[PDB]
Amino acid sequence: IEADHVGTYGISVYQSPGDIGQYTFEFDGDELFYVDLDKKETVWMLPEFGQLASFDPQGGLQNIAVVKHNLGVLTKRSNSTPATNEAPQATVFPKSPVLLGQPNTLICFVDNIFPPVINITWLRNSKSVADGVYETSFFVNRDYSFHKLSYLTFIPSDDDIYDCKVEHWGLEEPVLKHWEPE
Amino acid sequence: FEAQKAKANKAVDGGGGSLVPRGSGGGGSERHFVYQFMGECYFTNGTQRIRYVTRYIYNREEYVRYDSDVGEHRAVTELGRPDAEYWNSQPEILERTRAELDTVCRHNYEGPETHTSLRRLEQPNVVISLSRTEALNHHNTLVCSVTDFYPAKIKVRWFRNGQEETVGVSSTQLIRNGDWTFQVLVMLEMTPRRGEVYTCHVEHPSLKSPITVEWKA
Ligand SMILES: *[C@@H]1O[C@H](CO)[C@@H](O)[C@H](O)[C@H]1NC(C)=O
Ligand SMILES: *[C@@H]1O[C@H](CO)[C@@H](O)[C@H](O)[C@H]1NC(C)=O
Ligand SMILES: *[C@@H]1O[C@H](CO)[C@@H](O)[C@H](O)[C@H]1NC(C)=O
Repeated sequence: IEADHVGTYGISVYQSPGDIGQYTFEFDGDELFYVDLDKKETVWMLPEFGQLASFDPQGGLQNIAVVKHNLGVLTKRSNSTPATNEAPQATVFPKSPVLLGQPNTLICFVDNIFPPVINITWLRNSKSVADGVYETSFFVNRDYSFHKLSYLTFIPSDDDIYDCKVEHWGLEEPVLKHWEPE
Repeated sequence: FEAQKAKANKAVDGGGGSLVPRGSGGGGSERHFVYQFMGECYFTNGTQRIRYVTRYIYNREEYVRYDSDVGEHRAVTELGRPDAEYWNSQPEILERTRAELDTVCRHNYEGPETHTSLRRLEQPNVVISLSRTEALNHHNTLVCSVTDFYPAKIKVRWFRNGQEETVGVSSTQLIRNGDWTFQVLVMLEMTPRRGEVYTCHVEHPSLKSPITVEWKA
């Protein structure tokens, strides 16, 4: 609510089926960094940022344990009521203007994701391409749902085309968001 | 600068109370459970008025909370009561949280956040183009792209070989890209005529002076 800058910290998410965890720090809608729970290390999104600030990775692991604990409880304390699935959206768009031959990044914005278990796949003329592909941590939404981003590093050409493929237990079948320079 | 983390308090025993039916859902899912904690703390006017709010969400419902303008944990829903009371009784628990407004918030703003977020100035790229299918018919659009900028406060304006034009002007919304940079598109419905010089005026993010790009004749 009413406030210039907003610092979202210690965001700890955990999912019962699957021992699935995510620990993140956000600022004004932007990810400061996330802690790999496996590698056990702070990963900043802006490497410049990492060189000026630091975070102890054990803090994040430490919080997941709590979150992990707390879940079971509420789970119990709640006659084991499952979470209701939702239908996510999808918007694709280029980082910068299309200019054939010149490197560009295709962005696939997904919002209203819940639960935080989604599959996002890039399709180049129907060819599940994987490489030069990047993805972001789940972002917090007001209604406690989420939204994630995927990035496709590509070379534009007025011939081939693309299609961001989204799969979520909330959609009867994969949603296809088509984008093309033409 | 080391950033401080907001801590989550443990949920009391939690016997496993049977929460009578409500308004669930279905028609295409499975059995899943999601927990969420976050130490959101609101800044305004420098670090003069902070407000710390820790929320614990079950599935997708905030069940317990801690507001800084309350000074204690308040159950947002019945299944919170257990937690709200216990945490409000332990000085070890409630006084530590009560302290995050400075240790886990004023600290971060003044420390990491100022030497990082608050100093992020990325100047915007700008170039104009020609769209709207073919020429004179009802189609002749000029698009000025303002990309890869940050912070978000920005102002973009069109100009017809002289004055500011507002009619037939359309600009997208903010459009975050996820990587700490913004981009906003500004279209202009027009007709090119000999000698006409259109220009796009952009300003703020990191320009000590409002930049301008011309689209000759
Ligand atoms: C996501 O990919 C995994 C990999 O096998 C698969 O098991 C799961 O069903 C997929 N979920 C969807 C539909 O997004
Ligand atoms: C607990 O869950 C069982 C199984 O869904 C349900 O039948 C029962 O109504 C719940 N407990 C209560 C409040 O009776
Ligand atoms: C409060 O101070 C900040 C300085 O960072 C300024 O941006 C803001 O305009 C001031 N209050 C308002 C909203 O007028």
